[PDB]
Amino acid sequence: TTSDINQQDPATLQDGGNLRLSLTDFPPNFNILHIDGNNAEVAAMMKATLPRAFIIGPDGSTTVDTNYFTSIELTRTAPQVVTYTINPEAVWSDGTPITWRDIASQIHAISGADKAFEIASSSGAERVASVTRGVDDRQAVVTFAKPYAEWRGMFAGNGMLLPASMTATPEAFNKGQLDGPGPSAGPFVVSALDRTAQRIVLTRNPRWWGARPRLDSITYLVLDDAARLPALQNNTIDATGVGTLDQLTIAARTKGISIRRAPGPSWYHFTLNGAPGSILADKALRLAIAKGIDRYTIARVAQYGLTSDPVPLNNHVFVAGQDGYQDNSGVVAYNPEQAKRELDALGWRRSGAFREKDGRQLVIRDLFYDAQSTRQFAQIAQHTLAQIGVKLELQAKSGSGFFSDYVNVGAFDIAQFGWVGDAFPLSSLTQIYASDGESNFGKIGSPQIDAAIERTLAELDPGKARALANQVDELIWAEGFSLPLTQSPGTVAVRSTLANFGATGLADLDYTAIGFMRR
Amino acid sequence: SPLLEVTDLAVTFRTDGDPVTAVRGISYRVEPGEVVAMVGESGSGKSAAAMAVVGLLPEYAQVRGSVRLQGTELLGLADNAMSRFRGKAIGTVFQDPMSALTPVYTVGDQIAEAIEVHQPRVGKKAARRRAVELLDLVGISQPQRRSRAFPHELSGGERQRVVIAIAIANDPDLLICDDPTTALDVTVQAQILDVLKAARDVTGAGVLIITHDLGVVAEFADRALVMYAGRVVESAGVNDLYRDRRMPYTVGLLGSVPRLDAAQGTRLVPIPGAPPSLAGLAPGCPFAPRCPLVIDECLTAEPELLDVATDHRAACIRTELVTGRSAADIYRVKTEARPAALGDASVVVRVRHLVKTYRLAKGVVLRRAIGEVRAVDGISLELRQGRTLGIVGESGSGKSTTLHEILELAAPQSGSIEVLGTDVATLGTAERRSLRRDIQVVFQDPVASLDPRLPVFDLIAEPLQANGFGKNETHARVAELLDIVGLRHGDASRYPAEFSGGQKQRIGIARALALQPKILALDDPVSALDVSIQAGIINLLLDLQEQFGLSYLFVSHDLSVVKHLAHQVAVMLAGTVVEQGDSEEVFGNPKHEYTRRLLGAVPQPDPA
Amino acid sequence: MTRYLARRLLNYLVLLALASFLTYCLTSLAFSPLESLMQRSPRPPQAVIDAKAHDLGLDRPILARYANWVSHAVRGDFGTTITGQPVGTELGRRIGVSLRLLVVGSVFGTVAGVVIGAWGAIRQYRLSDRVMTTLALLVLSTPTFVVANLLILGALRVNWAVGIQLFDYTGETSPGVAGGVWDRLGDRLQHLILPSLTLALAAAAGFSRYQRNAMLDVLGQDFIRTARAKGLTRRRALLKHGLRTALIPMATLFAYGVAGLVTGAVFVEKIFGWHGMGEWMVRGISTQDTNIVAAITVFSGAVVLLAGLLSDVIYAALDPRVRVS
Amino acid sequence: MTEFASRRTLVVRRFLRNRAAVASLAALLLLFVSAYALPPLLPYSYDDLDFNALLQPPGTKHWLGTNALGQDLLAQTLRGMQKSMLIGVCVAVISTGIAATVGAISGYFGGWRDRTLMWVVDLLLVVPSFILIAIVTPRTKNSANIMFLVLLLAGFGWMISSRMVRGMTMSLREREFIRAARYMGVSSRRIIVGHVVPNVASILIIDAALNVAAAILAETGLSFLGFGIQPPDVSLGTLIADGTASATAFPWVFLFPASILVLILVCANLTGDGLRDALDPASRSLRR
Ligand SMILES: Nc1ncnc2c1ncn2[C@@H]1O[C@H](COP(=O)(O)OP(=O)(O)OP(=O)(O)O)[C@@H](O)[C@H]1O
Ligand SMILES: Nc1ncnc2c1ncn2[C@@H]1O[C@H](COP(=O)(O)OP(=O)(O)OP(=O)(O)O)[C@@H](O)[C@H]1O
Ligand code: SF4
Ligand SMILES: [Mg+2]
Ligand SMILES: [Mg+2]
Repeated sequence: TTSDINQQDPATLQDGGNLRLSLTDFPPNFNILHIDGNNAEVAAMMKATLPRAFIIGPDGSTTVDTNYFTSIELTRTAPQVVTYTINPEAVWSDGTPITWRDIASQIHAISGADKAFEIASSSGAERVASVTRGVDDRQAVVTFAKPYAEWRGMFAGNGMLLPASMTATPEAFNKGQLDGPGPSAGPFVVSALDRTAQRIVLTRNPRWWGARPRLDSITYLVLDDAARLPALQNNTIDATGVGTLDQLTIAARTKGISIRRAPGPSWYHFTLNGAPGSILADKALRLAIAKGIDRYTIARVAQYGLTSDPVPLNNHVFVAGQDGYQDNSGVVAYNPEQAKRELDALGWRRSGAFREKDGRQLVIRDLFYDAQSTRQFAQIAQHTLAQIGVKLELQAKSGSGFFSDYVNVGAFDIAQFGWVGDAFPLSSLTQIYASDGESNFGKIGSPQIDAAIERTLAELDPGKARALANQVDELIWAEGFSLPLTQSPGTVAVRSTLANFGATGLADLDYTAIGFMRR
Repeated sequence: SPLLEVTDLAVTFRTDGDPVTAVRGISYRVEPGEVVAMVGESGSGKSAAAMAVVGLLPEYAQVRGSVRLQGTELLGLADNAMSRFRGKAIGTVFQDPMSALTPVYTVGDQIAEAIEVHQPRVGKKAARRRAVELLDLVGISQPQRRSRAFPHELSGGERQRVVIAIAIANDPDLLICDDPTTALDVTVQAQILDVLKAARDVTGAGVLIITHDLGVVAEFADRALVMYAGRVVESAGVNDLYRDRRMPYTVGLLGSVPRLDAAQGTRLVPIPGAPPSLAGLAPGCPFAPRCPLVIDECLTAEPELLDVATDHRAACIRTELVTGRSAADIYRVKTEARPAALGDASVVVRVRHLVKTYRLAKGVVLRRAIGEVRAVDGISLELRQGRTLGIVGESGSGKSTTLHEILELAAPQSGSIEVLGTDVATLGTAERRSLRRDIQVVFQDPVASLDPRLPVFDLIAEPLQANGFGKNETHARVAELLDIVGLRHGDASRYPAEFSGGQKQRIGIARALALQPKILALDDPVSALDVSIQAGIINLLLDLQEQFGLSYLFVSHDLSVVKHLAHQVAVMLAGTVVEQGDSEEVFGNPKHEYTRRLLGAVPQPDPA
Repeated sequence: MTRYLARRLLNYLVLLALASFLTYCLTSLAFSPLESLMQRSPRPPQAVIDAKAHDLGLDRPILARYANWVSHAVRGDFGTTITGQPVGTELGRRIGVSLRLLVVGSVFGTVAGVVIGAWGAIRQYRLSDRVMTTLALLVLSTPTFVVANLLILGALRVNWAVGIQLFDYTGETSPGVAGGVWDRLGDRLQHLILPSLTLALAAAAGFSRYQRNAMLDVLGQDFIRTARAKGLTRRRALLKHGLRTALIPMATLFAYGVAGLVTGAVFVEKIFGWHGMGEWMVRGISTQDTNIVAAITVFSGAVVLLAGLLSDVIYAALDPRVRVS
Repeated sequence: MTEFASRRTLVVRRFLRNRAAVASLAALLLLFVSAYALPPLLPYSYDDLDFNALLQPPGTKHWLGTNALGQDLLAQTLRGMQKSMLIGVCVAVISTGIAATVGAISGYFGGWRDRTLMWVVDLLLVVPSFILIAIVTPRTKNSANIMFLVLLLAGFGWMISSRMVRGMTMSLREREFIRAARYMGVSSRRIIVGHVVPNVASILIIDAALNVAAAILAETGLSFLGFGIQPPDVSLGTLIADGTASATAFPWVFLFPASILVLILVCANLTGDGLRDALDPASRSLRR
């Protein structure tokens, strides 16, 4: 099911309570579509206060949000016109009705046709031709210039709908809510920002037309990672994230809190530098170095006590719980005798310690930042590669300047950082795995890859698009682009009294049903 | 019950090395209406017996005897019990007045604190008022202005009078005062002894006084105790001891005082020999090595105090011979002045119209002025070469200031200083350092001028290792300086903090007589030395000037020593040279009505 | 000494105005403000990150940037973080928070340290000293994360044994504290107990060693003997005179214990969830902000320089022999 | 002469008759040797990963337990000692030397020397060395960092101690024996190193002793914030930094490296006490 939240019937819970959570920094900007405003946790907090078009299930499957829209449909699909209609009960915090102009204004704001807006991503608004008015003011028809397979993710997942007054001019976008968000329309409203104590309080929305939430308020405390566990230990907050086996042990042996886990979407990888001139500019060398690295031991050791049966990730597009996931790393299976065979049949002879082509030694440079949390993968890979005759010395960078100084300029041979999976994953691949993508930091690509990437996100069939996405994934596995290592387990330590809240995975919570167990 | 009773007291400091048996079994007593004086040689244990009685010896003292104040055996009482007597029944005056005062409290505060310890209902206003009254009674000038003077802003005599005031603040029943008059001139110590007498007559308060001079004893004390090498060695009345002494040591010591009826030269006779080691101390009388009367019996066992007359006791197995005879007879040793004298009159120091002034202020941070002290007011001084100039006068009258204005070779406030031809302002920095190779000084307070973290050898050798001496000369000179002054080899590994106090003063003299300077500035150089030892220092200084032609700037409050070795003297009062000239036209008849008073107030050593 | 003030205020104005020149140029060279935008899965389109670069300067000569900064830094405009939030108002917030956190713990820590060190000098090698010495060294040789976490373990045990929550350590006031005007002060003092304990342990441990070594020099002197001859008990004489003399080297240590720690309590404000001046420096560095760092060096200099005036004043008060100032 | 001994001869004799400080100098310098003689002796080298034995309590093959990666903790902490003890001793010595010379010169002379020296000191205090240590430290993993570290920790660690020494010297230079030494021709550096430094030395010693541990913990404070010595090379500071998190759940990982630091500071304090008693003549312990 991939979800573990201690499901209970909402009606059998308390009619009050105060959920208290923690952040890691006070949100600078309160606009989620702004570069300084988008974030994992800021969006997570806003999801309780803003509209969203679709509800994403435990495996990423989407269904229409009835509380905001009565029906969203793909109408005509010759230019792919999409029709949103809003139910005649949704109103903003100020009391003005939600109409089509909100949709039009938001997707013009993020369309990128005006450079004044400092958008964080385009999210497929770049492909929208025009937005007009349907039968009435509660209906918007969105016409696309070219087909977009991933259109349900425009106002879903991490994307919400913002009021037309906060996305209508560049000033309102960039600085409209620098010090507190604008109107909201969801089960809760933010009504206390204590910038000196750094705590945010969300109370019940008085004009919420949907289900009545069981909670009475949600309180966020800006806590450093060192204070997160001691605060949970004595009734100050009642949910953390126990990333390490250390925190897992301390939380597990604490009376009153129960740890619940579900695979998270973020993962790790090694990224190979195929830029012309690095040792790895040849495909066969990359495919032989990667057949001499044990990703399973990396997983099993770096996820020692967090999970049972720790496995690596074997997909560049989807994650373990997501549907359409499959094992595509069959071309780069571990077996190390073939790495030795191929490196011998490729030129690098075994001169005593490490392989040498002609005097030049087979020596690879590994760059990681955040030394403490990711030394684990640098050191295991080096140990298991030394047995083939590959050096792989570790260059732990500070993390202050990591991308800007090394990765974006190509001064690396293998770089390891993280990506984040999403319920709508197709938009990121045309930026990462394209030849001209802005995140293809290692300059490995082929016209075949581009021709397939700009064919998956053009198929308006929900399942056929997944098949094509796996074609693209099999191709990027076949040229040693990267080696996904492990996706983080979603071990969160929550108070055992909580219900309908916990580790969800790629799925989303609903906030009218989380509460405290009676008595 | 006697007001004090000591019996078989013995103090042996156990430092790193052989233990020093400072005191070995003494016993005496003091009565309420009576002053007892304890004279003796330097290093003989007097100021260790004093601290043993009072109870303020170090942690390693190892005292063992019996001392009782008024029936209460105070040798073993807890500090709480021995802090109900230590201010109200036992008032103590310490030898070194400089180190005895906390350097971060004004002297008025120190006296007021002493007052309010034993009467905490007085307060602070009344306590400070009465402390000011004490400052005036003792005799310090500008009491009100000088009450807030941190001890480093006082003269050497005022700094001692403050300690006396602290001792007599609460009118104690016993006064243990140690040489309470070594930094006071004649006409102020007259009144200090007067106030001690007042404490004897207006109250009870028998006094145990330890002095190195004998004129004070001849008129102040009632009984005498002669102490030598730890033992009390001769005991009698003050009048009977002076004319019927019967112990060879007291014959040699009572007959070696300065005479004041002498001229330049007149080598006074010291006791021939060296002081006892006080560590080995071979069996027999400790004075046997220096005795003209020593026989083989005197060495077998140590003699004890035997009765010889009415209230007269001598520790000497043959005294019937000493009866009647004189020091010139008992000691056939004769001292005659026949040196290789050098005569010249080329100026070496010429001070003209010197002026020095100090500012007086109150407060902790703001420090607003309240007055001034004209320490020097336009003196004119002149010292020839090969001659000495004796600076005498009232305590607190600028004598120590001028000595240190010449010595810091720099342009003074409002005068001119010319040392050995130079004008001190005309000097640079390298010519000045080369110049201070023949000029030295003995500081008035000898313990403060020696740092505590250097052994004795490094203190004496420090001058003559900054001017180019190898470690075969630096060592042969220190070995010969140690025995010139009378110290012992093996004291060169001791730190200055563990010496008697007349021994610390001989260290500073030895440090000054290295490098045989041409001008030697002496700030009361023989004040804490006893009569016999200081006689050999004067004989040393006099005979070291006839040859090598040294010229001393000699300032002291003993107008008898000055008579022996001063060609010219300069009486100095209130910061001005009241009178000056050769020490016959000013010692013979003084034509000014303060130097006549000072010369007419000297204590005559004959009790009758 | 009015003349002295007229000298030192200029001697410190030039110092401040030059130190907050070196830092601005050095951080303009070392810092890369836009990296945080790159370490983001949805990497902002290149256009809107070059636009952000041009927005906050970052392409003008460094001397020109500093000229602009100091142009309105003299009228309170201390700038704006990389994310639009003003810097001056946050500066006020953070200095307030750090003051309230540090005063109680530090002052009681140094008082306790002076007492413990002076006590250990009198009983130089006895069991009391040996025990206190190992305790001080134990505290000084462990990270403060560990000391504070041990405090938290103990407080949790007390809470779980009594049954009532009497130890609330995280934050600065009870999240959702209800009515009261007193019940506010009760809450504040309840939350100050553990942070103050951590700071006081560190301060006492550090100060006791210095006090011990400073007191051993004045232990055996003579004015203590004459103080005892006044009628003072050995204990009272030693304190009133010896300790009064021994405090002179410790004037500096304290006057700099008023400063320096403002930004060095980062780890105490990590575990307990306070936010000021130790968090802000680490945030400035980690976010690569030059305005934050400049606004911090200005204030920290304005404190560490007026702790060099108070220092000379206290030195000539504590010791009259220093005729310096 | 006969048997005349200098001051330093007496100081050495007095120091080596305090047996606590003699013992805790041989210990301090024998575990420095054992930090190099032992690593090529014991079964498991550092950076040897035992994936069979992850996070194990101390036992037979692993005498002090393992790590998260399986690295033998005993070998790891020995290699950490090699780097961290050298840096600690060097920082203590250099910081104390610079503080002593700067404070003594400025305090004893006054005038322009005082003004300019304290100008430089106050400049070094105002500028935040924390960024200069947070950015420079993660540059290059070699001796270069150990070097650049001491240059920065030692160069920005002496200012406070220099102020303390200057304050003490202003009162010391108004003494009477300082004046006597000046009157006798002693040069202003023989005065300083022969009269001022020994009479101020009771606090220099505590500075050295405390700066050992302070320098070792400065490089763990760096590792707590993400700066500091990087993974590939190990130092005792980084070992403690990685242990404090699991100081409660898996105590051995934190306890053993930290207990080494405690022992180092205890010995560095007992030796300091021995020397302090040697230089002070009024010490009561040396009164037999
Ligand atoms: N603290 C000490 N430690 C070791 N020896 C000491 C100490 N104090 C005094 N002595 C030694 O004890 C002996 C006598 O000392 P004391 O001060 O009692 O003599 P004194 O008769 O008072 O001499 P003076 O008349 O010169 O003051 C001397 O040899 C001296 O060196
Ligand atoms: N630093 C100072 N500040 C203020 N007044 C001082 C200072 N030093 C000395 N005096 C005063 O100047 C006067 C001169 O004292 P000086 O030091 O010359 O002693 P002196 O005349 O030799 O006295 P004695 O013969 O008792 O040693 C004294 O009244 C003293 O109180
Ligand atoms: S006992 Fe003998 S040696 Fe001693 S003083 Fe008398 S005659 Fe001289
Ligand atoms: Mg004496
Ligand atoms: Mg004088």
